[PDB]
Amino acid sequence: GEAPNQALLRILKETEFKKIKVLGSTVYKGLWIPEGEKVKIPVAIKEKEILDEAYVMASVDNPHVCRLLGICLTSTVQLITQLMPFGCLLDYVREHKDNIGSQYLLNWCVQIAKGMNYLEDRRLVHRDLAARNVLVKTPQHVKITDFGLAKLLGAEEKEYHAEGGKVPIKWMALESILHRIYTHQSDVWSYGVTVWELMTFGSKPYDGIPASEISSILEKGERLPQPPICTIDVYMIMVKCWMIDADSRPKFRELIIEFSKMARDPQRYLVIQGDERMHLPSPTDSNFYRALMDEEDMDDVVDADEY
Ligand SMILES: *[C@@H](CC(=O)Nc1cc2c(Nc3ccc(F)c(Cl)c3)ncnc2cc1O[C@H]1CCOC1)CN(C)C
Ligand SMILES: CN(C)C/C=C/C(=O)Nc1cc2c(Nc3ccc(F)c(Cl)c3)ncnc2cc1O[C@H]1CCOC1
Ligand SMILES: CN(C)C/C=C/C(=O)Nc1cc2c(Nc3ccc(F)c(Cl)c3)ncnc2cc1O[C@H]1CCOC1
Repeated sequence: GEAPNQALLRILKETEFKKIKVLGSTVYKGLWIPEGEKVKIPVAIKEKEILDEAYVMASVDNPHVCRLLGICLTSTVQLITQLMPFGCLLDYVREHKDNIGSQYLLNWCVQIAKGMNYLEDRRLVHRDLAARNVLVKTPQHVKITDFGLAKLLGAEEKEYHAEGGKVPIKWMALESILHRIYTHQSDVWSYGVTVWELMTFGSKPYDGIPASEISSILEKGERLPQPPICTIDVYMIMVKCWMIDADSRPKFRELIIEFSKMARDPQRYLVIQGDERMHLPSPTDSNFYRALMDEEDMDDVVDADEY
């Protein structure tokens, strides 16, 4: 029981949207033009459980998390958000398997963990983290989305018990599979899987194995394998995320740091054939920040903004 959520739910008129085109099953492309303000805000449009998803998206503000611009009540309920032009990261990495480099992959890892740590501070358990629910604003800026299964926790409450509903098994932590328990530390597990998804350029977890065998696979000790491009340093972290003890997994704030240190020297932690040739994103604020210090300190210098 925390502070009054004082977020503003904004109701939007049908007459403000223009040039609506479909994306698939429902979500749409579109343009929002607020009352005669003469500006175009590109938007996505998704068509009472949906009103919970709205409450959440309405209530979150952070550079690596999608915010609801508003809802629309005409005919049926519609969620309006900023259009992310490059779509979901899962499709993006598949689409650019042979054009993605090591700096990008590590930059996204940081950005996601940055978003998730935020959600942890707001007491939200996402419950459906995966590369499909990470979207691309620009190639070097990704955001977390899709709070359809998200749940808020009390100040008191540490876990969330589920009543039975469809959840993707191959991202789920073991406690979630066996005991229907959800915690920030189960989202950590899912984050590990998401990193595995990126480091294998959009491969399918446990490809071939059905969902029924999963709980029993993980009980036996087996995990996802070490991606070819991953040094033991990176794989270690993934495996740490998939540990049986929820409290022994990394913590999203720790994951920021671990991945941020690697991002200084991506070619030391990922070995991508043709990485010399790949396109590089803009230097990170952190990587810039560090070069401005004395050479003696730079070994261990950390940008406080990621701490
Ligand atoms: C991934 C395809 C994909 O994600 N496409 C896509 C989504 C999207 C969203 N998503 C969204 C989710 C929840 C929600 F409440 C709202 Cl309001 C939106 N949001 C904005 N823009 C999006 C764009 C988008 O795509 C782009 C590519 C073509 O042009 C748009 C496939 N997995 C689902 C498997
Ligand atoms: C992440 N990497 C794997 C690939 C990097 C891709 C990238 O930067 N792409 C793309 C970058 C684009 C870009 N960049 C840009 C940058 C700085 C600026 F100031 C301005 Cl004004 C523009 N501007 C316009 N279209 C683009 C389309 C891209 O890609 C489309 C077209 C074909 O494939 C998808
Ligand atoms: C920064 N440096 C470290 C290297 C730069 C790399 C780079 O730009 N790469 C690559 C750049 C690409 C590019 N750039 C582009 C830029 C401006 C434009 F107006 C237009 Cl139309 C296109 N467009 C399409 N594919 C590309 C593939 C690249 O790399 C792939 C294909 C070969 O191996 C990996």
